[PDB]
Amino acid sequence: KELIEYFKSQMKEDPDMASAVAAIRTLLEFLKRDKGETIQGLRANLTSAIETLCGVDSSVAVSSGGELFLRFISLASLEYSDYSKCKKIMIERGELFLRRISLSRNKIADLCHTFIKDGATILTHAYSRVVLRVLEAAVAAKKRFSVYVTESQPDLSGKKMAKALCHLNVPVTVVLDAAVGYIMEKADLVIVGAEGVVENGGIINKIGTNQMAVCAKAQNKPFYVVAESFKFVRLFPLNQQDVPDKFKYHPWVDYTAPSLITLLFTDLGVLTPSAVSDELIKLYL
Amino acid sequence: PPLQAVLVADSFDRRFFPISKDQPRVLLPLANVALIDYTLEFLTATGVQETFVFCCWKAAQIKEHLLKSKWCRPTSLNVVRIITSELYRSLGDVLRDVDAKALVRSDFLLVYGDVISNINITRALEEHRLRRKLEKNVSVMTMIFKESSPSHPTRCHEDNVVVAVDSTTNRVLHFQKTQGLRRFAFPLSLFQGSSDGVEVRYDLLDCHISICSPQVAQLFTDNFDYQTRDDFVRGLLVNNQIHMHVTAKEYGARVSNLHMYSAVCADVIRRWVYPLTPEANFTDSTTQSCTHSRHNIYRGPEVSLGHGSILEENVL
Repeated sequence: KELIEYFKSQMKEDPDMASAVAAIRTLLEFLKRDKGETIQGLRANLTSAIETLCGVDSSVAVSSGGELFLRFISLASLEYSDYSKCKKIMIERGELFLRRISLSRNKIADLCHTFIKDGATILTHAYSRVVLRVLEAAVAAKKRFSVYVTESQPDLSGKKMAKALCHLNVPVTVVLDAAVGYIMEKADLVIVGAEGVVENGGIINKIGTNQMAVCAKAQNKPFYVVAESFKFVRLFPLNQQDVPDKFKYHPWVDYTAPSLITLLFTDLGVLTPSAVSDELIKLYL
Repeated sequence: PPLQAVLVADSFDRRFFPISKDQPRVLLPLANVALIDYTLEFLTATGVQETFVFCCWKAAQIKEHLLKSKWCRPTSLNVVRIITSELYRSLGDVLRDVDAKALVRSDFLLVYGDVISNINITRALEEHRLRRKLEKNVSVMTMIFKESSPSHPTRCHEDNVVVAVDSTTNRVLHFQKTQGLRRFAFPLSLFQGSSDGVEVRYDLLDCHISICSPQVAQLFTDNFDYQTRDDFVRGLLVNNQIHMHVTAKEYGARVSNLHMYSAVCADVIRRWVYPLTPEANFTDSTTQSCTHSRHNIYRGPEVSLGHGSILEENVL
């Protein structure tokens, strides 16, 4: 088809860009193709596309972006119940939404880079563009710090993060996945990216994040999390088993409770683990 | 009666003999900030409403620095007045000239242009006025002293003094320096009238802050060979009464030589002269802003600190 190809094309011009933003761009672009003038036909065709896209890419971010797009179309449906000017106004609002989501990363970096002090040691788990941007803005602010990255045994992405950080002239250091407890005392704060924010405040991240959060809680170490707004998902896992199996697939993801998180840096502002629930309730997604 | 002070922005003694050739003593940067700024801030904070600034040595620089400063602005509550002259050779001539011009009216403060202090003088001034109103023209001067230890670095030998005061009501009966002298002598006149509350004090730091009276200037015109304040006090004590006021919870010191300079600098950086600190920026300047951090490390704007250097203690 065209959905698969367009998704892969948007993923390929810029590797940097996340999967959910690319999926939202593909959905809005396919919205221009729509010929049916009935609302359930538009709804079902687009929902089919979002499920197929989610099948292609097993990630929580893609599903979150799809859920947000359907909720935004449902609001634009409660506009007038028209689907005559509704498609037009919806396209404009969607373009505005895309431009706004583009600046999310810069907003998160400019808001989170202030919590890093000169001479402090940072502890990161895996590669993430958001934490990389935060660190680049901190070093851009005439700051000096040391970073410890976990190798991320499932896929050697921690080494990629360390390479991209050492390229910015920062004394990075790679540690073993089993050494997260040995270097926890030599870290002043922990900053990691989140793949998806659950209803209560927890985060769905790489398999090696919950144990690090546990060690941080055991040593009173600030555990900060950086994530965008399009990663908010209406899930409520009670333990490591309540997480959907489609997101885990040696699992590739785990859930972290909000009691182990100190603060959250999102494009909407710096928030606590409980404010995200209020935001999700306000959206009624 | 509005509180008025006199500022001697020239110290007729030359101990900073090399450095004072190109640039006055009272504009030497202590903590990136001149001493006359410290003195004016102290006067403005203690309640002074008017000051009379006298300058002889390199007065042009003094005046054009004060004229750029914030105290000469129309929004300042301490109106300053610059009186310049090339004849002045000592403090006695300055006080004689004040008496000749009739500037002062009531109890005025006599401070040097290189005094750094955060002392409040309302209490001592109140005590002074009540004492003066029980004894109308008795009780003429009040020297402010900061109680310290004889071991302290701030107590230099060149300014070190020993007093023989009354403990019932603070009153100076004997006052003398201890510069280059090992056994002190106290005359027997002290034990003449009462003889019960007499005490020797050696734990005192001369702040060089004195609550004077117009009659002090009168006596300065009377006695022609009064060249300083110390000589005024000795010549009045051989013979009017002079009293004191001791402080224990406030800081005050005068920069007289280099050793005194490195003592007040250390005290100011270590926040001993709070609120007067570099972080506060009490001059309202834009090129003197700083940020106070841990271990009393002060960093300004555009510090460009290189990787590897270590700031370990109180630096500015």
